[PDB]
Amino acid sequence: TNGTMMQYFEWYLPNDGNHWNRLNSDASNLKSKGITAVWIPPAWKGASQNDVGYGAYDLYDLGEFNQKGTVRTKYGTRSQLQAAVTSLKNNGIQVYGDVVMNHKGGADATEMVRAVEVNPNNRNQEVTGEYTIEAWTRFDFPGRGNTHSSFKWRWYHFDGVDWDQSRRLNNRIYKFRGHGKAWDWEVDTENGNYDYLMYADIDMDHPEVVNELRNWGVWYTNTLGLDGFRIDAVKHIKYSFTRDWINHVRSATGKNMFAVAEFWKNDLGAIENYLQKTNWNHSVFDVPLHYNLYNASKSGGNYDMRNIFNGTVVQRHPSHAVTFVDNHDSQPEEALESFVEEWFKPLAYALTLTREQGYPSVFYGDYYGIPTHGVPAMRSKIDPILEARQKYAYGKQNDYLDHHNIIGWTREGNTAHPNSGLATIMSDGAGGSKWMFVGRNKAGQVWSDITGNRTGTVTINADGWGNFSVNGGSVSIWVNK
Ligand SMILES: C[C@H]1O[C@H](O[C@H]2[C@H](O)[C@@H](O)[C@@H](O[C@H]3[C@H](O)[C@@H](O)[C@H](O)O[C@@H]3CO)O[C@@H]2CO)[C@H](O)[C@@H](O)[C@@H]1N[C@H]1C=C(CO)[C@@H](O[C@H]2O[C@H](CO)[C@@H](O[C@H]3O[C@H](CO)[C@@H](O[C@H]4O[C@H](CO)[C@@H](O[C@H]5O[C@H](C)[C@@H](N[C@H]6C=C(CO)[C@@H](O)[C@H](O)[C@H]6O)[C@H](O)[C@H]5O)[C@H](O)[C@H]4O)[C@H](O)[C@H]3O)[C@H](O)[C@H]2O)[C@H](O)[C@H]1O
Ligand SMILES: OC[C@H]1O[C@H](O[C@H]2[C@H](O)[C@@H](O)[C@@H](O)O[C@@H]2CO)[C@H](O)[C@@H](O)[C@@H]1O
Ligand SMILES: OC[C@H]1O[C@H](O[C@H]2[C@H](O)[C@@H](O)[C@@H](O)O[C@@H]2CO)[C@H](O)[C@@H](O)[C@@H]1O
Ligand SMILES: [Ca+2]
Ligand SMILES: [Ca+2]
Ligand SMILES: [Ca+2]
Ligand code: NA
Repeated sequence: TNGTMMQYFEWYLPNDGNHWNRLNSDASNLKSKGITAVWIPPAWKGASQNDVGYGAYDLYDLGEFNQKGTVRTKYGTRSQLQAAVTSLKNNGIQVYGDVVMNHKGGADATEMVRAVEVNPNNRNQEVTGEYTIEAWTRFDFPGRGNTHSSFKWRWYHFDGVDWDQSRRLNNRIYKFRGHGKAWDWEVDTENGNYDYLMYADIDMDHPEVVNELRNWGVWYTNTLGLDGFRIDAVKHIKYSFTRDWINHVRSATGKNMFAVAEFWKNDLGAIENYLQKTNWNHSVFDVPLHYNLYNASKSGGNYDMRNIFNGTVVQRHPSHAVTFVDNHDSQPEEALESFVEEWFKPLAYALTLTREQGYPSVFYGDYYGIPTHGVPAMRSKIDPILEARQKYAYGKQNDYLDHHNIIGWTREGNTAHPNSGLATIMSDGAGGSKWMFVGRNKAGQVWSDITGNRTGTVTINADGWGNFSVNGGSVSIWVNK
């Protein structure tokens, strides 16, 4: 019954065009381990073959056309992708496609555009008069032609860029001039107006653009048979646009598409604003939780575990939180590097997978490892936790986040799941024990640690209490197995 999604990719995967095939053959395995949904990497053609996909060139080229010097994307061909999706569907796994609508990179040609420079630290302040720049805003898709879509992009479909091919100046942000041209609103306010991020910034004020992206969303959904979306860089996209784009796609497909937005800011208030402005119609990644987990793993035991959920989305708005430990941006060497340390990682996964609130996600990089950066596969430590979530994490939850090192919580289980119920106990410091209530109906049961970290057993007393133990800097998940 408990759902668990998996980000099926990491930044440094090899550019071998065999990822779709890997996913294909891993389908049955994932389902057996408790994975119920998979978030696939960008499926379209990037600025180059080895682009992870965020340098989004052509959203209609899913590794089907000869563009950018390659037919396949970094992950494989459209055929292989569709074969992987079918495999997932046949194994009862939902498929969430990534969605990049903030910008377009790898333009086919440049155009002469009138623009003014703006202050990178306050995009609402123009710092130069108007003049002509050479911007990469033209997309004709020579390898695709009009297949799937005849829509062509020009400078007027964008709000600006950060590169003038005619002068090649650094640290500049250009806001295009013209009828109705201005940064979109509402967007995040860091830097005054955070509409601009990278590449050619799409203008959500243009009717042709809104119409086109909505039509693409429908095409994308119907073509692959997607069950949901992972929406990229939403704090840089007109809030109402994303809200209405999701509503449009759900309506046009007659499907209640799941959606998780990436609003990257360690600030609950900003995320709450985003949720209210989008009418709570979709979920968001719990970025604050990720930082709490990260900071805890870097505090050498001095983090106050009692506050592990303070300021998080899962604590405040559990129904709209997608909890994750790490991702492709937080992994080593990447843009948002803040990788949760290996010793703490099992605790982090226990914190997201065994509690009743939030929609947890497993990171491919953590599960299978990141060989390029020395990160070992941790599936051996994650699998026992996934099994705990699948079979035992059910029923009423009792919290015991009452100590700076040792915290824990129990689940009383429900009749819908046999022998369900559990007692998670962890310590970011010295080991110990904690008495916790698991339910009077469990009296006499002899519980054991599904993680295997502790080898003994814990007998629930006549009143439903068990004295659970945990080793130092570790987590134990006691269950009636
Ligand atoms: C990654 C993350 O970033 C953002 O997060 C911010 C955050 O907003 C900010 O607040 C802060 O975060 C703090 C929090 O607020 C705090 O609360 C917390 O406590 O601390 C935080 C840490 O400070 O900082 C964060 C990081 O900055 C954003 O909000 C997140 O959403 C975002 N994560 C998601 C979003 C992504 C965007 O899709 C995605 O990013 C990925 O992938 C990106 C794309 O690869 C990558 O971007 C980087 O690399 C780009 C490519 O190098 C670079 O682009 C520039 O350079 C290009 C040239 O290479 C330019 O292109 C143009 O010029 C070229 C020449 C043209 N090419 C021509 C020429 C040719 C030569 O002959 C031809 O061959 C070609 O065919 C032609 O086309 C091209 O067409 C032109 O367009 C381009 O204009 C330049 O912008 C980017 O600038 C650079 O950033 C990211 O690194 C990577 O992470 C995330 O993965 C996704 O999860
Ligand atoms: O004269 C150039 C012209 O460019 C833009 O007009 C675009 C318009 O935005 C598109 O929707 C489409 O209709 O193509 C037009 C160009 O033929 C500017 O918006 C406009 O102000 C400008 O005059
Ligand atoms: O739709 C407006 C709605 O917003 C709030 O309700 C949120 C709630 O705060 C979230 O935690 C979650 O439960 O989603 C709800 C929206 O479905 C307000 O609390 C509510 O009064 C208001 O109607
Ligand atoms: Ca605009
Ligand atoms: Ca934008
Ligand atoms: Ca501590
Ligand atoms: Na814009």
